[PDB]
Amino acid sequence: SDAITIRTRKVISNPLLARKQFVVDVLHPNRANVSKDELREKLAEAYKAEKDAVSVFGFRTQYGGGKSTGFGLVYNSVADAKKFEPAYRLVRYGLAEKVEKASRQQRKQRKNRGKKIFGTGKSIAKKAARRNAD
Amino acid sequence: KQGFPMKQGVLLPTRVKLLLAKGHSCYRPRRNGERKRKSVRGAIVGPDLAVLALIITKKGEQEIEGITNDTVPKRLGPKRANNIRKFFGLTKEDDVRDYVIRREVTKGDKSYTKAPKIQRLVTPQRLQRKRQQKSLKIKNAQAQREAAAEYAQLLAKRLSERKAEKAEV
Amino acid sequence: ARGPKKHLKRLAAPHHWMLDKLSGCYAPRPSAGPHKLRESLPLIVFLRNRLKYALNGREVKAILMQRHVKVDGKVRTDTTFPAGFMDVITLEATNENFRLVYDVKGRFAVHRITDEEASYKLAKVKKVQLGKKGIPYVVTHDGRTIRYPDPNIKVNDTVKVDLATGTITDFIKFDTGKLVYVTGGRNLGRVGTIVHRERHEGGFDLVHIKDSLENTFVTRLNNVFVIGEPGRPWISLPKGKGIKLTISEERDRRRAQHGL
Amino acid sequence: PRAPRTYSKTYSTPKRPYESARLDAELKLAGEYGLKNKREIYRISFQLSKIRRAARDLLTRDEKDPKRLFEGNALIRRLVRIGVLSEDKKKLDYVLALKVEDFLERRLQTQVYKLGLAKSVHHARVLISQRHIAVGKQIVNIPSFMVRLESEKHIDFARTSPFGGARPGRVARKRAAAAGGE
RNA sequence: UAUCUGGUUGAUCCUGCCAGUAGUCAUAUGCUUGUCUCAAAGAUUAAGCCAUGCAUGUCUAAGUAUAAGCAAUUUAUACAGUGAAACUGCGAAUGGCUCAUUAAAUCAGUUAUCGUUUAUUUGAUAGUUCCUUUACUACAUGGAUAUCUGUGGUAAUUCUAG
RNA sequence: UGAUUCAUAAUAACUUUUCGAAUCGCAUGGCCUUGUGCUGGCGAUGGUUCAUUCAAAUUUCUGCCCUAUCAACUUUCGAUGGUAGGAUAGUGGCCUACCAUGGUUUCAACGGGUAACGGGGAAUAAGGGUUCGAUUCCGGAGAGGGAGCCUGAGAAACGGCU
Ligand SMILES: [Mg+2]
Ligand SMILES: [Mg+2]
Ligand SMILES: [Mg+2]
Ligand SMILES: [Mg+2]
Ligand SMILES: [Mg+2]
Ligand SMILES: [Mg+2]
Ligand SMILES: [Mg+2]
Ligand SMILES: [Mg+2]
Ligand SMILES: [Mg+2]
Ligand SMILES: [Mg+2]
Ligand SMILES: [Mg+2]
Ligand SMILES: [Mg+2]
Ligand SMILES: [Mg+2]
Ligand SMILES: [Mg+2]
Ligand SMILES: [Mg+2]
Ligand SMILES: [Mg+2]
Ligand SMILES: [Mg+2]
Ligand SMILES: [Mg+2]
Ligand SMILES: [Mg+2]
Ligand SMILES: [Mg+2]
Ligand SMILES: [Mg+2]
Repeated sequence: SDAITIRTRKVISNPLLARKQFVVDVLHPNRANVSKDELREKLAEAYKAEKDAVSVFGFRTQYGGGKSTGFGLVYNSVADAKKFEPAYRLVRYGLAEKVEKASRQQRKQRKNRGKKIFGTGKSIAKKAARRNAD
Repeated sequence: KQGFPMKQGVLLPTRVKLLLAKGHSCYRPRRNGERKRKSVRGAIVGPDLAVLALIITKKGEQEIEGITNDTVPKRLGPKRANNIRKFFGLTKEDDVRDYVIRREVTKGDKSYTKAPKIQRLVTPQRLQRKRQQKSLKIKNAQAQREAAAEYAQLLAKRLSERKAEKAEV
Repeated sequence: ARGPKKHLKRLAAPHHWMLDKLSGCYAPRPSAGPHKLRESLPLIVFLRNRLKYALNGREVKAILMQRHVKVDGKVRTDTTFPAGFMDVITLEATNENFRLVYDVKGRFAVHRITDEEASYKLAKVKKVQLGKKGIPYVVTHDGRTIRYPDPNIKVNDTVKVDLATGTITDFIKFDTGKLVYVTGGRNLGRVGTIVHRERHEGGFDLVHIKDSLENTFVTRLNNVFVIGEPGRPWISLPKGKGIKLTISEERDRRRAQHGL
Repeated sequence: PRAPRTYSKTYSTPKRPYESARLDAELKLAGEYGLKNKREIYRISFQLSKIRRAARDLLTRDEKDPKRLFEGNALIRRLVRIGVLSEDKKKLDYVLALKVEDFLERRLQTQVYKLGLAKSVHHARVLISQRHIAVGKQIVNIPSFMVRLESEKHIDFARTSPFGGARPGRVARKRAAAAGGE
């Protein structure tokens, strides 16, 4: 029917980053869209890499289904992948977890507040408490 | 009153706007090297004072609740080796790793010990470092000398060659 | 304005980076180093746009930290360290030893040099003075200052620097009919022999230089670098070998060589 | 601050509006090669105009001498590739008079119709618009594509979609469903 | 991608202008407005005035850490794990904005500093500090100041007195 | 070196004698005169003038829009030059003293205007042009106005101060 014809164009082996980085080229004949997980699986099957250390991004399919042309790396290990790849990518993959944090504006406000106070806040709190009577 | 502090050596019993740089009292300068004009109260005591600070130097008769009955001990203690020695009364020969107020604190069930980060010593590592430095100083100098000698030799050779070239006409 | 400028805008960035007009506001300002801003090459531009061993700035930084990069023996960690002409960049993982050498068009070519040659650095002579304690010292247009040079090493000569030790292996005297490499403007990247030297009192010493093709050109002395004796250059030069073909010729070469 | 993304108000109006004969000619051209507007015609003229200008410039220097020889030659080659220039005519002074009609004739507009496929110019255009026609195996839906001659034999109906014959296509499906229901 | 037409006239040919015509990363505005990519956008008047919020701070194997913090356990009988705070360092002179001034001024290319400063940068590099030469500071010199913790003032202020 | 009173090295002194590692992380080697002795690695930061780099002030030459309903201006209150000092990082009427009377100008000085920041460039587009350039790049100015200064290598800073 289709068979998800995957290729790996422009393979640069990277001893510095500890990976094989490349352009993922992939075909759909009559299927439409490849899916990322599937692509990863395919890569693993090809390269003996395992999804854990495969890492893909970019793409945008050509026009009129058919083809898709993304960017894929295959690290020398899982650990290596973890300690080099940006966090967003990891999150996308499922490997890492989403970093739960406050809003940027909120953070900024907090920082400002901190700047405004001096020393330890405990003292300030104590002072406030004391005032409470007044 | 109002709340401008009584700065020493200013004179008058009055409120005075005054330019104050780093080094004095009455300004925490928020830029490293910044003058700023803050108001300041003169050094003399008048009616508008809510407060006079008073060091209770020599004792009297009535000890008041816990101002001269209880004693708050020192939070910190000697940080340098020398300082520690001074505190104690020891001299150099007594040797080192002790005279320090190690703490015993609990999270809940577990109960464990704190210690300082004391500075300055005849540290073995330090000594080694010093020795290395000395060696570097020596060795480098020697190398330089050698180089100079070599250069001199070369120069001499060149001179000789020149002389040879010359002696003809 | 008000002291030293700290940014480099991507259009104002020198053209022989070969940067994208788009893709960010700025370009990497090559920091204070042994080469002049515009006549340099930062380690970002090398490891991202040329080699493509790093997909981005962060990656480059990481690589630098890892400390497989060594520009001229020493290690480097600064993204924007100006590695200039003649500098030997060794990546220890890969063993891809490079010397930064210009292409005929002008831009820095990635010259994949052997391990035995990538060891010394050929470097010019900017000055010959004596410092304190009466010691004569030579200065290089390519960064270094070397104490105690062979008395007959004068200005605008070239010097093979051992690099590991930072000494002097040998030198070439600047003179008529000695292989020379060009580092300035319209002739930048070409290679030739040296025919004349128009002396000129103060206002720039010119040099009439012919290449292997018998095509003459002229440059200023500061824009010329003595690379060897005709036939035997002291460094391996890239494909093209400082010839610089005509446009038509180039086109012909392109459209003759169609090997699918 | 990145850089100004450049553009050209490429395709330029004529200097008089209502030169009646000219208008008529334009209309005729449109009819011949099924255009939505005079705009397209204007664009074509501009394209050709530029080429003409270039040719003139080249002529204004000596053929034998370098820029003229090379740049002009390159231009000629490009023209040939496009398929507006013939193979008999590769002498620069032939480019000088190319004409807009020729340019129009090279479009994927007409190179559908010229190769059969559609039946009636407008129909071809419509087909092109509606996600049929793949010049390679990549679906062109610009009418004013300009076919490469080298890739004119390769103009087929699309791999996907009907007419090429992968899927029947929507109305057909509906009809089938209706039949099934019946 | 060298182009001209209407208008004095009873009709004619000129001077001649008006009027049309075409363009404007040239502004405004009037209608309208489905899609793709691209995207300027409080300059023009007032370099007029501004509530609020944010836009510069920052620590590594490697400056100081007995937070009476965290965390805790199988280097501390001077110290060694992390680290709020603060002093030291460096940064805040870049960037961003705007066009008021300003007409040989700025600016453009072109020279020069044998006319100078230059943290940073990478290269370099200091046996002579002694003061007559028979008994002298070294395997480590000194006291401060901040965090804190405490005694506070003020109607208030990124206020800081003991 | 085109060119020096240059580099630079000696002789002579002064000097409220700069500098000349009582510095932090790893690692824990080599000889026994068997003391815990003398010794030695990988680095960090500082610190001297000379390099370099990032720069910095100046500075050479030539080039600006309109105006004669601006023909004289500059020179008491520096104009031009000199000599000397003072200052400056340094050149220099930059400032001071003393002297000379210069200096610019119909090849438009000087004055006035600009709804003028300069340039790259933009629009138009036969050739020559004409108009625009507040505005993505390079310079320059300014942070309500004008003044003054701290810190600092670098500010006459304004998200510093007076
Ligand atoms: Mg220590
Ligand atoms: Mg010169
Ligand atoms: Mg479809
Ligand atoms: Mg005309
Ligand atoms: Mg009349
Ligand atoms: Mg009439
Ligand atoms: Mg008109
Ligand atoms: Mg405005
Ligand atoms: Mg701070
Ligand atoms: Mg700025
Ligand atoms: Mg001298
Ligand atoms: Mg003088
Ligand atoms: Mg203007
Ligand atoms: Mg103005
Ligand atoms: Mg402008
Ligand atoms: Mg304006
Ligand atoms: Mg600007
Ligand atoms: Mg305002
Ligand atoms: Mg100001
Ligand atoms: Mg502000
Ligand atoms: Mg600012």
